[PDB]
Amino acid sequence: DPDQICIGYHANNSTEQVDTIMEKNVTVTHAQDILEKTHNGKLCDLDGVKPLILRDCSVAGWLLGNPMCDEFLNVPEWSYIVEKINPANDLCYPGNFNDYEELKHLLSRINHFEKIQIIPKSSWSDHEASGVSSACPYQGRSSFFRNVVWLTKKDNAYPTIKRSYNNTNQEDLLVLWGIHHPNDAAEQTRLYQNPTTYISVGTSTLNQRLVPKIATRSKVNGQSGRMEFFWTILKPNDAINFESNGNFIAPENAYKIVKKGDSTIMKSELEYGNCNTKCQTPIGAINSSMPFHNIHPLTIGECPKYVKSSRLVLATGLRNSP
Amino acid sequence: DQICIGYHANNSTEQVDTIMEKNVTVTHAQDILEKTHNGKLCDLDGVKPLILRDCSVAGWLLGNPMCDEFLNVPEWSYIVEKINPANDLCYPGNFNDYEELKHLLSRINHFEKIQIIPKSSWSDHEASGVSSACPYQGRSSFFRNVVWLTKKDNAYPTIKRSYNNTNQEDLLVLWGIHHPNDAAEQTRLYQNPTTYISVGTSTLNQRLVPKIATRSKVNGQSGRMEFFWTILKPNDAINFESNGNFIAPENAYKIVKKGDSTIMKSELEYGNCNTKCQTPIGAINSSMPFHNIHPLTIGECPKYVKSSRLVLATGLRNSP
Amino acid sequence: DPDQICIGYHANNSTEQVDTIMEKNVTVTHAQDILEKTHNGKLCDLDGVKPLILRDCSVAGWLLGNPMCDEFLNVPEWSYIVEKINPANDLCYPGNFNDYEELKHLLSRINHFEKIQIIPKSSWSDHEASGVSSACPYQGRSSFFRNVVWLTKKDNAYPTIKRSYNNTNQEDLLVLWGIHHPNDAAEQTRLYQNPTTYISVGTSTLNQRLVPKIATRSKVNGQSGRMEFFWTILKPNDAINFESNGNFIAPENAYKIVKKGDSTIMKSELEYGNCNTKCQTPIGAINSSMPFHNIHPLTIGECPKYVKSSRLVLATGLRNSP
Amino acid sequence: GLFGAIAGFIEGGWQGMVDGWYGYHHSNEQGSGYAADKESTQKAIDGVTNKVNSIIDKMNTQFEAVGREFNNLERRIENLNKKMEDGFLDVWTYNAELLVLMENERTLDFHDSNVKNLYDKVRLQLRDNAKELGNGCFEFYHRCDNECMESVRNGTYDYPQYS
Amino acid sequence: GLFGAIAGFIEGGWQGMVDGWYGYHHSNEQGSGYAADKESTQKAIDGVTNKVNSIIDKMNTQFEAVGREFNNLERRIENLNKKMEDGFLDVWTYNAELLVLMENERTLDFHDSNVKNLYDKVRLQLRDNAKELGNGCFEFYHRCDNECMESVRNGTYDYPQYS
Amino acid sequence: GLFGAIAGFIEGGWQGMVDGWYGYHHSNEQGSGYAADKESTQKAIDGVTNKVNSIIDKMNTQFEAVGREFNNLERRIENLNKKMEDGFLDVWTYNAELLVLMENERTLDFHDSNVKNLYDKVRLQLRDNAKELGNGCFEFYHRCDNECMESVRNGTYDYPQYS
Ligand SMILES: CC(=O)N[C@@H]1[C@@H](O)[C@H](O[C@@H]2O[C@H](CO[C@]3(C(=O)O)C[C@H](O)[C@@H](NC(C)=O)[C@H]([C@H](O)[C@H](O)CO)O3)[C@H](O)[C@H](O)[C@H]2O)[C@@H](CO)O[C@H]1O
Ligand SMILES: CC(=O)N[C@@H]1[C@@H](O)[C@H](O[C@@H]2O[C@H](CO[C@]3(C(=O)O)C[C@H](O)[C@@H](NC(C)=O)[C@H]([C@H](O)[C@H](O)CO)O3)[C@H](O)[C@H](O)[C@H]2O)[C@@H](CO)O[C@H]1O
Ligand SMILES: CC(=O)N[C@@H]1[C@@H](O)[C@H](O[C@@H]2O[C@H](CO[C@]3(C(=O)O)C[C@H](O)[C@@H](NC(C)=O)[C@H]([C@H](O)[C@H](O)CO)O3)[C@H](O)[C@H](O)[C@H]2O)[C@@H](CO)O[C@H]1O
Ligand SMILES: *[C@@H]1O[C@H](CO)[C@@H](O)[C@H](O)[C@H]1NC(C)=O
Ligand SMILES: *[C@@H]1O[C@H](CO)[C@@H](O)[C@H](O)[C@H]1NC(C)=O
Ligand SMILES: *[C@@H]1O[C@H](CO)[C@@H](O)[C@H](O)[C@H]1NC(C)=O
Ligand SMILES: *[C@@H]1O[C@H](CO)[C@@H](O)[C@H](O)[C@H]1NC(C)=O
Ligand SMILES: *[C@@H]1O[C@H](CO)[C@@H](O)[C@H](O)[C@H]1NC(C)=O
Ligand SMILES: *[C@@H]1O[C@H](CO)[C@@H](O)[C@H](O)[C@H]1NC(C)=O
Ligand SMILES: *[C@@H]1O[C@H](CO)[C@@H](O)[C@H](O)[C@H]1NC(C)=O
Ligand SMILES: *[C@@H]1O[C@H](CO)[C@@H](O)[C@H](O)[C@H]1NC(C)=O
Ligand SMILES: *[C@@H]1O[C@H](CO)[C@@H](O)[C@H](O)[C@H]1NC(C)=O
Repeated sequence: DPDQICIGYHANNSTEQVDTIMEKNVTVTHAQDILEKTHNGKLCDLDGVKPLILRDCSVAGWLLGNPMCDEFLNVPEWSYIVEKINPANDLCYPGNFNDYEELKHLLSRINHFEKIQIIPKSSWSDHEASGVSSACPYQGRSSFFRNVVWLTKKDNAYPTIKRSYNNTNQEDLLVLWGIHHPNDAAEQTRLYQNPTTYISVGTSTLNQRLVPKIATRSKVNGQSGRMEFFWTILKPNDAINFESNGNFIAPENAYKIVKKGDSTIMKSELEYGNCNTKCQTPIGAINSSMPFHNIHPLTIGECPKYVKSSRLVLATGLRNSP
Repeated sequence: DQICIGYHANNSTEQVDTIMEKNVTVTHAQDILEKTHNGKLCDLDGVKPLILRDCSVAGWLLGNPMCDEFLNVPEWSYIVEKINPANDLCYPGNFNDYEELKHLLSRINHFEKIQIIPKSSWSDHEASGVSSACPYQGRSSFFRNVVWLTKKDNAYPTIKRSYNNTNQEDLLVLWGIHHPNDAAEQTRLYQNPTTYISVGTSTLNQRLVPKIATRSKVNGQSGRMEFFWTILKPNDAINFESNGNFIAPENAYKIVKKGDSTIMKSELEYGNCNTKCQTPIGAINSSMPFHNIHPLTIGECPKYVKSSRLVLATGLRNSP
Repeated sequence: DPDQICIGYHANNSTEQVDTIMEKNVTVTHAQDILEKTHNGKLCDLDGVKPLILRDCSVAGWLLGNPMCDEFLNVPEWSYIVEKINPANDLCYPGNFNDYEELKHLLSRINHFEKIQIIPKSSWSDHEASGVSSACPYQGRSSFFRNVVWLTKKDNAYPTIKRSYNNTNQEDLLVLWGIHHPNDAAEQTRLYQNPTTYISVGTSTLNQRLVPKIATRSKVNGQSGRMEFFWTILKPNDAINFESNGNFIAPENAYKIVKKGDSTIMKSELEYGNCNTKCQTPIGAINSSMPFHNIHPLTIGECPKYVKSSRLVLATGLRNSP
Repeated sequence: GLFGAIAGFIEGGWQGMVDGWYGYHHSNEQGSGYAADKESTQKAIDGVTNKVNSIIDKMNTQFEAVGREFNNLERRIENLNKKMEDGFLDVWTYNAELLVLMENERTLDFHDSNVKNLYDKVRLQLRDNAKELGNGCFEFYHRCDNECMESVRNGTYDYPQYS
Repeated sequence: GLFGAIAGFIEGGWQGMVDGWYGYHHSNEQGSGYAADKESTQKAIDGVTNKVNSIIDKMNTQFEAVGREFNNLERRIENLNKKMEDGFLDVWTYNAELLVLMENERTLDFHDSNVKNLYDKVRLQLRDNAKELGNGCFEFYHRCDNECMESVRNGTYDYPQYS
Repeated sequence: GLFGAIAGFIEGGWQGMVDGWYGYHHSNEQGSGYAADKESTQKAIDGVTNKVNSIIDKMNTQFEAVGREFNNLERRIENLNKKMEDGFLDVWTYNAELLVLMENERTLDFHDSNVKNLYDKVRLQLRDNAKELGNGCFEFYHRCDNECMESVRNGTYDYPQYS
């Protein structure tokens, strides 16, 4: 019957749980999840810009112009690059790409090339420029890389080559060339006539002299021969000078670096998702206002911070009485 | 009449630290830091380590004659090498990509050494070169697993050999080149003055050329030998061609057990003991979550920290 | 009328603010700043030892003796080394310095060299030993590096050189030499007579055999030729043996490594400050009792700990009432 | 709880108070009901909101892994690169999890504190004019009408008037 | 401590209380003895046990150094490698030591709170029927035999009957 | 604050008390003045001085960046080096900022706790012999002399005398 006043606190039907150091699974009236745990399982445009999806082609295969990669002969601007773990279409003619990983690292800061013809096939009068291999088929006929040219002897003669290119453009130029390593001495003379050869390359900074390596090697894509490729960045107004008396796989096209920016090479088996996002990972895009996520540690865009947690939940309310 | 409220006090002198106060006496505490080890190199969970004693990995693998103890070592848990092993390259020179090779070793528990090119197959070359640099029983000898080919009948015809890895395991193949002191020694040993060694696999495309140079004597010799290695995949083949200076394979190593291993640098030798957790200065038998013995451990170990002391309060402030 | 005793707490005129997790800008009676935010803008001696300020010279220019770097022919003991971002006097004759970054890394552990002669000019009876280039001007005329010598043919002959130096000193010795890469074969015979050449170098550990590279190259500082320099550390009682029949840039002077300790190479545009400190930064010196600072991450000396914080203040006193 | 009020001397919470986190139940002649204490509730909202934002903002300059590639004879630096990136991911993962745990504990004790301080606000006002039941309630000696009840929540209860 | 009980209004601890961390000391016509409050002692052990275990589990994915070797011309990466590994060792050593220091403080305060809360549990039940001594004790006005001594420990003291 | 005293039931601090952090205001027929409590003020200075020292000493071992140079075909390791050093700087910047925020919170609460315990020390000595106003003051039933007031600060208030 007498009047009274009581002090108390809020309870509700919440079953939300949080953890503390001294106690787990504490029921609270309110809690705030701060961990994004879901993704759309797709590769998307990044803030309106489509990526470069290399499909079955490698970076090497793309840049050298493996015939199987004609899809990527003059790609438009990209937001990022996707490459499979082991692309099928790489060096069709076997060998290697020198400092390949350092070249890939450059791409991570590039969004666009304008590929240009710097030395036309038609300009080789005293040499054959039409060399092909069954290792690089195109529509079932032997072919060769599109951006370089396999030079061989003409009328049992390989006169010493001397060609220069001056980068009269305003952009840095990525230039590619290579050397052919034959199987034996008989092959050497059959292709190039001269038994002892070299390729020398010079710019303002590059000072290269390559000598072929004759050796009997195991067949790869039908070939025991190898081709070894090289690259440099030719500055505006610098010139590149090639000299050779054999084994020279010469440039045809080179790439103007027209757009530098943030990019990356993701390894993913996924295909293009016809979709747009602000945060992309190799296994899916993220659309979240959460401050953390646990999707994948490699992301690009405006993203939450990655953590390995299976669960992050902050108490906001108080301990809820059952 | 009177009910009092109070708390446990005891005779404890165990002390703990907090932000605001050091050396706080409490009724109960718990040390969580292992501070002792047994000072020994032990078997890791029943599996003995490979103690290389005075031999280096290089001396072991190439077959330095002072390392004959390790001609066919059993399966190991970890590898122990001294800081500066006396028995390394007996014939002076270097091992190409040596550190990368030792990195692979850290994931290998066992090799099975096999012959891949018998001495008998050298019809047109001498295959018994030796040096006072590689004494066996104080007499001139050579590495056991590679062969020093020299001219025969004042001739060194062009060598051409293949070995196809028909085994099921990856194969570690080793070979070398000899760098002579002068043009006269070149002709004396190999006859031909301008020589090469080409080596090819599915991935390797190597051409080595020797380097005459005037050099300081090491182990009595001014000549050098440079050694190379590759991993030969099942069903791949390796192709050697040479017209001089070739230190050719005799034996190679099947990689028959991959797993967790390491190369510890330690001057200790075998402790005839067993442990679940091993460091280069000794082994740990403990249920503490932390230890400060040494940062490089192998096995099931507490977590390492540089601390000298780590004690959690469990009980309460102990009044005197 | 009735007597009273009250419990209370200190207040004052302090306007000092600190932060907590739940509350920013909390005014407190006492606080302690623990972050140093000021420096003197100068390069100073470190605890009485002056730095080596290379002014417009690079480490390469210094050690090889670019003629514009004569200021540094015999520098005294230093505490740290200061280099500009793009020093004008580097390799006057263009080319490159092999393992340059690894050499600079050794410099970080050295405080003093004593330079010494290892091969006098008087030993070149059968070669010319005064080759110079307009790429290495000094007082408006063609000159050359001071510490190495450009050998060329004499009386239309270049006999094979054999030279040894035994390190009879107690200290390790930094030895430098180079190779000249010419423009064409005509130049090769014009300078050295022998058309096919080499340089062989050996010690107890070194086993080198260099061969020059003709290649057509862009002019840098007027020259299309290049010079490539090498170095090694020669232990006491070991010896180095050079042999060459052309293209050899020979040692004249080498550097005894006389004092080893803590040092570093700072990149800075600042000049000497006529000033002393116990903690130095490429941007200015620090004199402070604060345990932390935010001046620059690269410091040498007795320094506070660097953080990127703009502010760090500990509360010591209590919440101050208005 | 550290401060002994939540699930302590006040045995349980009120589902009837949908209004704020802490507050009052009154019963008198005119009726009965719940009312949130707005000051303490607003204080708690601000502090908790600040805490949540602090935690997010402190992590804002976190480590961000980058894809790097290495060839077959760069295994040592590939392993170095991998353990470095994992190393930081493990550091930041730990920082986030521990911070959340530590602050969850403080947040629950903060609520406990606020409830105890609200109880003491009322106790110190009423003094001898109400009996302290020991369960969070005060039993008045005099009759406290709605205006009198409002004054207790205002912090404007006039003790001289009733003793 | 923060709660003012341990080495506070209760001057010191009891050697006689072997059977628990917190408890009672009664004295009536029948006799006197120490009795440990199981509810609070148990809560304490659970809380403390969970704290220790959590501290261990958070550090259970921590940095593990790996021997890597480098040659004479790989000094930069060798140094990079060494600084990276020392870096993580220092970070994890800091985390470990700091967490122990912070949680040792919270542990001692936890006990203090538990003793304070226990005292109030007794106080709030008794009210007028006992006199607050101030040393952590209550002198009864009405005699309390060994049955009501158990009811106050049980938490089942009927105030109305004694006043 | 957590303990309800500072900016709580004691509404403000005193400019008048220059002599220490916590203390007393008295009023008797002789005169009225300010007296700091030595023991509690000193305890607080020790704990706060230690806290500061502890924070510094835990950060005395910590990452130190080193200038490393790389050439045009070592961009990957250069990048790796950069991210590694930035990585540790960020970790340590976080460690410092966060520890200060957390310890600042605790420092203010520590002061609040100390004020409260001091209020309680006085309260428990007086009991009946003074009136609890609720604002931080104790209105005396009897007349407390200059001597009487000093026994309170000593902690030697003879209660049996005045009742
Ligand atoms: C007459 C003729 O060319 N027939 C073709 C067969 O050669 C071919 O069989 C493959 O032949 C491979 C080697 O031949 C090529 C090649 O790679 O395709 C022929 C190229 O024209 C030649 N290109 C140049 C510029 O010389 C190329 C080159 O000489 C070497 O690669 C240099 O190392 O050699 C090889 O033996 C394969 O194993 C074999 O299958 C068949 C089937 O594709 O088609 C015929 O038209
Ligand atoms: C006559 C004779 O040979 N006597 C022996 C001495 O040779 C030897 O003194 C050492 O001689 C070294 C050079 O000799 C070898 C060697 O390395 O030991 C002899 C090897 O049979 C020869 N092997 C081959 C396959 O050619 C080897 C080889 O030519 C070089 O190593 C290639 O660089 O040369 C050298 O001069 C030492 O300084 C010297 O001590 C003594 C010492 O026990 O024994 C004599 O029987
Ligand atoms: C023309 C001439 O012989 N000497 C003077 C020129 O130096 C100079 O014009 C420059 O000529 C440069 C090439 O000539 C040098 C040089 O680098 O300066 C002349 C050096 O004596 C010679 N040194 C040696 C040891 O042989 C050097 C050397 O052959 C090459 O560097 C090896 O590659 O060549 C170059 O073309 C410059 O572009 C040009 O300006 C003029 C005044 O400028 O006076 C000439 O008398
Ligand atoms: C809790 O109450 C809400 C109504 O506000 C309801 O949506 C929710 O389902 C309830 N939880 C249950 C029934 O478990
Ligand atoms: C609560 O924690 C337990 C173990 O502590 C866990 O197994 C469980 O999944 C958690 N939540 C549940 C059952 O909803
Ligand atoms: C490239 O072209 C311009 C003239 O069009 C010239 O100034 C420049 O020297 C050339 N670069 C080189 C390296 O020859
Ligand atoms: C207590 O700490 C002091 C310094 O704070 C230290 O020297 C000593 O080792 C500790 N206690 C004992 C009993 O040694
Ligand atoms: C090695 O032998 C296998 C089985 O006979 C064969 O199929 C394979 O092609 C050989 N490898 C090479 C590289 O020739
Ligand atoms: C604040 O007070 C101190 C002494 O109590 C005095 O020295 C100082 O000048 C004052 N500052 C201001 C701005 O009033
Ligand atoms: C107080 O904090 C606010 C942001 O909350 C800031 O804008 C203001 O400048 C701070 N006062 C300072 C730094 O004196
Ligand atoms: C260098 O000279 C010293 C001093 O006589 C001698 O002992 C040493 O063998 C020599 N070393 C070489 C490599 O010639
Ligand atoms: C740093 O500053 C103080 C105060 O101006 C000055 O007196 C002292 O000499 C300086 N210390 C050094 C090492 O330069």
